[PDB]
Amino acid sequence: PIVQNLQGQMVHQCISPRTLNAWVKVVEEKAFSPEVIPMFSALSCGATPQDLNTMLNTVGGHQAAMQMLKETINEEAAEWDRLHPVHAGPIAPGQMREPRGSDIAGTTSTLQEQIGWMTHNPPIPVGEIYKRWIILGLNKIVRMYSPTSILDIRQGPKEPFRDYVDRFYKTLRAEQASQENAATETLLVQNANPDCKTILKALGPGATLEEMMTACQG
Amino acid sequence: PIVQNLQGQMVHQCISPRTLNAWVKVVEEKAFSPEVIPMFSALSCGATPQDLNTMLNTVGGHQAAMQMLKETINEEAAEWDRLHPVHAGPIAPGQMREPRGSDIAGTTSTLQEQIGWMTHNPPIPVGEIYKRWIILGLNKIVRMYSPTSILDIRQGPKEPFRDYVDRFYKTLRAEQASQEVKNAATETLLVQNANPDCKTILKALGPGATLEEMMTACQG
Amino acid sequence: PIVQNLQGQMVHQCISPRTLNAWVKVVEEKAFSPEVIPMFSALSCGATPQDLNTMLNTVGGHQAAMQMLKETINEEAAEWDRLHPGPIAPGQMREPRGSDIAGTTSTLQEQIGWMTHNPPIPVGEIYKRWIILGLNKIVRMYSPTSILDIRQGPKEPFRDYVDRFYKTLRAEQANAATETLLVQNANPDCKTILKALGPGATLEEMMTACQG
Amino acid sequence: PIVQNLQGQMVHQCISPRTLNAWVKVVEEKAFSPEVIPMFSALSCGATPQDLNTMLNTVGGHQAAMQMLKETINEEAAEWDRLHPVMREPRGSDIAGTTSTLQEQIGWMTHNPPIPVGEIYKRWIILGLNKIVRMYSPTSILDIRQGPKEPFRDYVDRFYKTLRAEQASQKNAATETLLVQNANPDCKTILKALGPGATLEEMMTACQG
Amino acid sequence: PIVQNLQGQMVHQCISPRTLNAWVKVVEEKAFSPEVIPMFSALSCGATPQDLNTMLNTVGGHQAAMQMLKETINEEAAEWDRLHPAPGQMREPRGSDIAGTTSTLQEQIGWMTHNPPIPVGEIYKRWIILGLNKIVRMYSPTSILDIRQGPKEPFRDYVDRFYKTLRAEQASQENAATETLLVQNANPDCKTILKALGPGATLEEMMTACQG
Amino acid sequence: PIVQNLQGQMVHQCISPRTLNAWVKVVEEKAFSPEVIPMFSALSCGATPQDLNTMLNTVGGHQAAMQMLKETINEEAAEWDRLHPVHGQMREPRGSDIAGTTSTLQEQIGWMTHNPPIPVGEIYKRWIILGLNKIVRMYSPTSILDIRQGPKEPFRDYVDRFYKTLRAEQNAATETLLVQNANPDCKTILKALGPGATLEEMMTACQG
Ligand SMILES: COc1ccc(N(C)C(=O)[C@H](Cc2cc(F)cc(F)c2)NC(=O)Cc2c[nH]c3ccc(O)cc23)cc1
Ligand SMILES: COc1ccc(N(C)C(=O)[C@H](Cc2cc(F)cc(F)c2)NC(=O)Cc2c[nH]c3ccc(O)cc23)cc1
Ligand SMILES: COc1ccc(N(C)C(=O)[C@H](Cc2cc(F)cc(F)c2)NC(=O)Cc2c[nH]c3ccc(O)cc23)cc1
Ligand SMILES: COc1ccc(N(C)C(=O)[C@H](Cc2cc(F)cc(F)c2)NC(=O)Cc2c[nH]c3ccc(O)cc23)cc1
Ligand SMILES: COc1ccc(N(C)C(=O)[C@H](Cc2cc(F)cc(F)c2)NC(=O)Cc2c[nH]c3ccc(O)cc23)cc1
Ligand SMILES: COc1ccc(N(C)C(=O)[C@H](Cc2cc(F)cc(F)c2)NC(=O)Cc2c[nH]c3ccc(O)cc23)cc1
Repeated sequence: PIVQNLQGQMVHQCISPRTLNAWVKVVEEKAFSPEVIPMFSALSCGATPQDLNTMLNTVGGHQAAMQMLKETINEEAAEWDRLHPVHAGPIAPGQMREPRGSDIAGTTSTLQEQIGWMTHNPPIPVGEIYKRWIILGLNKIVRMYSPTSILDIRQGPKEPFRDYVDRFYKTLRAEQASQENAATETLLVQNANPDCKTILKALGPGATLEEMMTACQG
Repeated sequence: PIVQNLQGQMVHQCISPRTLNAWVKVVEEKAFSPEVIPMFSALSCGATPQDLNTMLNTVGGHQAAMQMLKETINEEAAEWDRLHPVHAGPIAPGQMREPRGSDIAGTTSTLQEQIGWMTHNPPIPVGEIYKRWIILGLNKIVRMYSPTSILDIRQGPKEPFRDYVDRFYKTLRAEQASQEVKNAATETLLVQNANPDCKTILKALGPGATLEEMMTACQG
Repeated sequence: PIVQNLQGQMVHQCISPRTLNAWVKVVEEKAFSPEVIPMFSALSCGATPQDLNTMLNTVGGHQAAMQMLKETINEEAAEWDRLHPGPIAPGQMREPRGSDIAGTTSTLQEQIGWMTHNPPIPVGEIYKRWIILGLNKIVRMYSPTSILDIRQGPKEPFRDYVDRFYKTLRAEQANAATETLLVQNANPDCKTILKALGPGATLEEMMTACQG
Repeated sequence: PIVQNLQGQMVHQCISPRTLNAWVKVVEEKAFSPEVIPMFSALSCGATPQDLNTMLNTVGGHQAAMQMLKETINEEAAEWDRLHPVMREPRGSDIAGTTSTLQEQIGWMTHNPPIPVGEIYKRWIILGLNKIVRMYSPTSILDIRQGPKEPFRDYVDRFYKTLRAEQASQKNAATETLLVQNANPDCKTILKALGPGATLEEMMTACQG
Repeated sequence: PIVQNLQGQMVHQCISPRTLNAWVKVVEEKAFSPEVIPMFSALSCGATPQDLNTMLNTVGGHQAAMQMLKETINEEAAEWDRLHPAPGQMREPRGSDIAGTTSTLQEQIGWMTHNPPIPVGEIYKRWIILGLNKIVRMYSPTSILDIRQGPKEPFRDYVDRFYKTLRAEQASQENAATETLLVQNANPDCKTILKALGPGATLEEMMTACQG
Repeated sequence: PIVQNLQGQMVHQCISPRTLNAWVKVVEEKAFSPEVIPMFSALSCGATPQDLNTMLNTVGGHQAAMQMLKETINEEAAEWDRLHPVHGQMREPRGSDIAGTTSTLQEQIGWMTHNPPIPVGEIYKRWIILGLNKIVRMYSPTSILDIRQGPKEPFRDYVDRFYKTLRAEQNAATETLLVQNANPDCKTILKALGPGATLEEMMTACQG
């Protein structure tokens, strides 16, 4: 990744064994649950395209998901090439060549070119552009991997209300891929059990979740 | 977070993998015991709003508490807008735009903007303001996960007095959001709910006894 | 804590997760054995009062001990307000009251300013003294046995008995009377060998003599 | 490694104990799975030829693979000698670290223009490790066939895991046709019903069952 | 400890939590096996007297050994005093100053970073290691004379127990007098081979001769 | 060890706890498998003689090997004294000075940072590695001549044991012994390949 040194300059630094083992562990233990995505975004803070490909290359299984992520990256690189064409000719002195999509994805660019773009003034943040594409692809994986539907989650008989809300917003997080509403508010009350659903309407309009869960505490 | 450079300048550092894993382990082991909050504040020392959002996003379960946490933050952000409205217009050179509630919460602000606010002269501590709101919502969550009232904490017939006082003040800590409270009534409620053997010894000590004297007396 | 920047400059730093987890693990495993106190002092090296309150606040259990700790802190702060009872000259800082040392009515900026002043006032070191004074009481409380009740078993090795004698003595005292008390409660066999060595014998001589 | 300092200068650091431990534990757990190669490349960031030999020397088992690795390195080194026939430029044995000192390696890596003997040697190592991953792959891609009761996702998992070990981590037309051709007769109908050029997300939403 | 700053000046640093935990673990898993002493010296590299007292204070059990160590420290501080009985003449440390019982950290650093320096931490560590050597010897269970090769014991396992026992009995200080005992206590089959090797054989040759 | 600060100067550093614990755990786990030696050389990067004695002194068991190591060190130090006899000239180290038995830390640093340096730390590490090589060869349970492919053993497993054994003890002679000690089935396939076959070719021809 690109970090700041003691001269106030941005310089390249090798990716650390801890960051690599942390990314491997969250994938082994949590597959593609929605919370994996912010963890990926945090562990790849300051990453170059080479680093992002490194982290993605340490995933041993889930190869169908990885191939989908590649097809998503290829569609974002094609759109980048449409909106930002590369002009022919020699590069102005002290400047970098224009990055095409395959440069941002680290397939046709060198590490030194990635450093050049990311530390230029102004910087062309090819690590952040590529990471947006990867998170777009991973969000589509989180939805495809989600088992139950938000419509399916209905409260049990003797199940406490807080456990039903737990399963509710967890499934909702996988359905929207951690994207954040009276639509989901009315689904919560509708799919409850008859005992609490009666008191929920009696609370009034636009009650807070705190108020709802105090009303169905017992 | 934003840390002191060896030069002495406030500069942005990435959130460390050790910090991320520490917060994940605290939530999975301690759930929402009261001591989780000072651990959250200590692990998020110097955090930007983006870091705070990152720590909350690593929480896998407790999604009910997380939705309730969002609702507390929205109510604090709406209150920040009422007190500090944004003066419309262009921003003077070398200045930052006035932050609104969603900027402090990190939903309509960028990382570069949060860095500018926190390292400005004088600083606008959008990271500290956001953490104050998060702790307010976490206070509610600690009370919700601690259902047992302090009135229902009663020493068992053969329970050691020290274990009874432990359950008493840990229950009192969740109810009172870890706020320091000197109050005679709770100190007499402690003696009121001791078992008959230690209650006899405590009354034979006289009123206004310190906690150390009380625990020494019921050491048997 | 307040640490050493390479420019000889005193800078504030966040408590690391390693220190936080270390102090938590020490209390969970060792409770309040006497060795917890020097571990707290060493883990709080260079601490502002806010840092000390943070370490105390991460303790999950032992809330009876923590309430006792507060009662000692309040009684020590009440004595500081006696011995060191408003305008503030430019460049300088206010004078600290007991609640300022404990970090209840003071900020991190006021604390850092006190501990980096040209005439320094170590509010963290004064606070740490108050905390250790309270941790000592908690260690005496948690010691299950008095030093008088430590007696060598009939078949217990002299080494194992002296281990319990001095571990108890450490918690109680958180000397000739201890030496006479040590030989007086050895089992009868070891006892007369101790009387046979004469007085003024080192512990190394005593333990190698009781080896049989 | 030859890494950036803090005053903007390239200096030589000792290999970190945490790095050596991470490499040893990766080999013990993953053996020679395809993901071992990018892991080796990330942990050898900036390494000199001496550092690379150190990493390979910490491998305890797999001494058959380590000997094939040596034979790949010898082939690359001999080809380097032929392509660079006789500032003294490094020979193949110099790049491999058998005839060069640590000072000569640093002097090559930090010259201007540099001769990156660490990156060259790492290229030969990765080429040798790729032949080992390919050799130790259990199954050919042509024998991956969807089970009658196997969910389509699990079949695509095995297909690309096998293809990664076969092609040694290198959308091809022969693979897109092979994936449809070896699916069970039920999903193979639904796939050809979508038409040509369907995305994998479309093919897995259809045969989601 | 006292460490080097990039400014070239010797600065004081807080003892790290990883160093503290490493020392607590060593004492808990090895007790007073001989190799604990070199691990203690390495973990206390650069230590001040205050740091050395911290490491000793984190030892949980073994309080009989800790009291023995104090008695060794007092004796060395007394001998130091007997061996050490102008405008700007620096006050030199007493035995209690080196041990840290009567000196502040500021005074300790003053001696350690003076020109010329007085390494009170290295002097104190010298006394501690002496007392630790005494504890290692006393804690050694078996005498070197009772180390005998079993009838079906491999020669290498016997030599392992022999030299490990010898290390505790000598506290890791430095002989054909040991080679004689090694040969004499080998079982009859390996002893016949060792005699046939003639005198002056290396250990390497002895273990290769007794492998079958 | 001796590492450089941010002034281009070589400075002394306390050996770290993480390095010490790593070397202790290496000896506990792997004993004296051949890879212990390059692991030692890597963990003692830049070490002084005092730091090398520290690493060896923290080994708990294997005292038979540790005494063998002392006898190897004594032989190398005596040979150094033979090859450097006594005759603003700097005093040069003796064998006991390189081993750290008669030299202080300040003298070891003075040698290692002098211009030009006398690297007593690297010279000592050379002697120690020579001694560890004898130990690894000693601990080697089986001769290379006794590694034979079982009648049901996969050829890859036989080659794994063969080269792991050859590594502990230490080429056309080895390629002969590898083919000679294979079971009669794979030995027929190997001899039918002809000369010049790589190990990759041999393992492919006998993978069945
Ligand atoms: C309302 O104020 C906001 C609103 C958005 C944010 N941002 C920018 C975030 O990234 C927040 C941070 C966050 C996480 C938390 F667990 C609890 C909080 F209080 C805040 N994360 C999510 O939205 C992702 C998420 C978590 N669980 C879900 C359930 C269903 C779903 O569809 C999405 C989610 C901050 C403040
Ligand atoms: C009277 O002296 C004070 C008073 C307040 C403080 N401040 C500023 C704190 O943050 C202290 C730090 C602290 C923690 C500790 F566990 C033991 C100590 F001795 C000090 N935190 C708590 O009090 C929070 C707390 C813990 N358990 C409780 C049970 C019931 C309850 O209602 C609250 C709590 C310092 C000194
Ligand atoms: C005599 O020389 C001295 C005397 C005092 C010190 N100081 C300044 C200390 O802090 C020492 C450091 C220390 C600890 C150790 F376990 C072994 C050592 F050898 C030294 N700690 C204790 O006294 C605390 C202690 C431990 N066990 C006890 C049993 C009974 C008791 O009442 C107290 C204790 C240094 C040198
Ligand atoms: C031919 O190209 C070379 C040749 C030598 C080197 N040097 C300078 C090394 O230090 C190499 C590094 C190495 C290790 C590896 F496991 C695989 C590689 F490909 C390279 N180590 C060994 O030779 C030690 C060794 C490991 N197993 C053995 C089995 C039998 C034996 O007798 C010795 C060994 C580099 C390149
Ligand atoms: C199409 O966009 C690209 C294309 C190539 C890259 N580069 C430069 C890489 O190194 C990528 C990084 C990567 C990994 C990932 F698992 C998922 C992603 F989306 C990206 N690795 C692989 O290609 C190796 C690989 C993994 N599984 C396979 C299955 C079969 C196979 O034959 C090869 C592979 C980046 C972007
Ligand atoms: C002969 O060359 C020397 C001689 C002395 C040294 N010095 C200065 C040491 O500190 C050495 C370092 C050392 C340790 C090692 F395990 C193996 C080595 F080769 C060297 N330590 C010991 O002697 C302590 C020791 C370990 N096991 C023992 C068994 C019986 C016994 O009575 C003592 C010991 C270096 C080189």
